[PDB]
Amino acid sequence: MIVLFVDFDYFYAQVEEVLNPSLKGKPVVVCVFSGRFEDSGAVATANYEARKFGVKAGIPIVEAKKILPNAVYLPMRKEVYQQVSSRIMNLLREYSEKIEIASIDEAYLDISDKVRDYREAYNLGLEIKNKILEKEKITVTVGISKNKVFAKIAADMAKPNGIKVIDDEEVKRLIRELDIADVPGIGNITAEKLKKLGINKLVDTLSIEFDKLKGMIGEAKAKYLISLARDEYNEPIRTRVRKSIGRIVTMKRNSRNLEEIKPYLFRAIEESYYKLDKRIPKAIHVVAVTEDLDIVSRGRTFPHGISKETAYSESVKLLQKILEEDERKIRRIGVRFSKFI
DNA sequence: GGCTACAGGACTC
DNA sequence: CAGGAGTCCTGTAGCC
Ligand SMILES: Nc1ccn([C@@H]2CS[C@H](COP(=O)(O)OP(=O)(O)O)O2)c(=O)n1
Ligand SMILES: [Ca+2]
Ligand SMILES: [Ca+2]
Ligand SMILES: [Ca+2]
Repeated sequence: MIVLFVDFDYFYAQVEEVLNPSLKGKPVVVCVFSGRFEDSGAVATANYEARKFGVKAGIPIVEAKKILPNAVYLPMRKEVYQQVSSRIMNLLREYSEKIEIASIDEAYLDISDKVRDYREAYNLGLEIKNKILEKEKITVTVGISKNKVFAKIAADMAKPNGIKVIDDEEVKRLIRELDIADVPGIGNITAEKLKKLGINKLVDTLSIEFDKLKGMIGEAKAKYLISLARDEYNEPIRTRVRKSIGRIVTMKRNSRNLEEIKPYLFRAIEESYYKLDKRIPKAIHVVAVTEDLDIVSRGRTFPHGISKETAYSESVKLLQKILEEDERKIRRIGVRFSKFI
């Protein structure tokens, strides 16, 4: 198989520049303002000019400002970025019927039936890059390899505005050398453990006893790493169908008083229903982010679709459950709907 | 034993 | 000083 993965560069920030070219050359930080106080909130992303200096997704806005007080801080305008994203995805659809839209920012294309080899694949990549540039003036990075994992890794290595191929031989190389923490799906926790029995690289999962790997990280993850190490990983590029839709908001102050939380919970329900559009869910979960930043949830599944009215009453019951079984105070509250008809 | 629901864990962008 | 959205896996307990 030949997979070509596309990753839009610093997407949110770049869209902002496209819309306001004077931002070009400046550090731009896209933020999610929470409303608690002057600049409370976090960074969603930032462009290369801000990133070179340590401004990264997730850090507090206030901290980012300590680092770059004269950078341009803009509020996230997701609806805008989604519109630009949709237009770009449609352009990619022209290069292949088998396409997987992984997120607002990434897409995987199985171009096996399009090119006979990596030379042609690379050229196809150039072609896509230029098309996107000429139509939307957005730069992207292309990664090409035998499966999704290594195509993604390829682009991680080449961004921004790059393109890169990883042949069978580098796959083998990578398997020996590549930091196993740099493998998609391996986070700090998990990595700690694999760079905890000398597994420091993919190849190491092959020699370790299996029940050992699996005792640390679980069966699915071990299998996954092993399959990659054997260079036998294969996952089909398939149309992604949304499985849940929800909304979560940060409350002005923490609380565990029901009447004080309700308004937030209710607004989250309203916005969620809106996004549902024509989908009818049978399951509803109320999600709470506690004062220590821990996540708790309670859900219920019905044998029929959930009306907005049933959503309202059922959410209050689930929220009560949360409160009555966790003595912590809540900081963020939302709902997530799933199991669509 | 293995399938279901549910709740927590971990990861990704 | 810590926002928003979405996915997959796993432990536990009921049930066949
Ligand atoms: N913690 C995060 C991480 C990422 N994002 C969003 C999701 S889509 C948007 C894309 O930004 P970039 O292209 O700058 O991110 P990278 O592709 O470089 O990782 O980043 C976000 O909102 N919060
Ligand atoms: Ca990305
Ligand atoms: Ca990106
Ligand atoms: Ca990692």
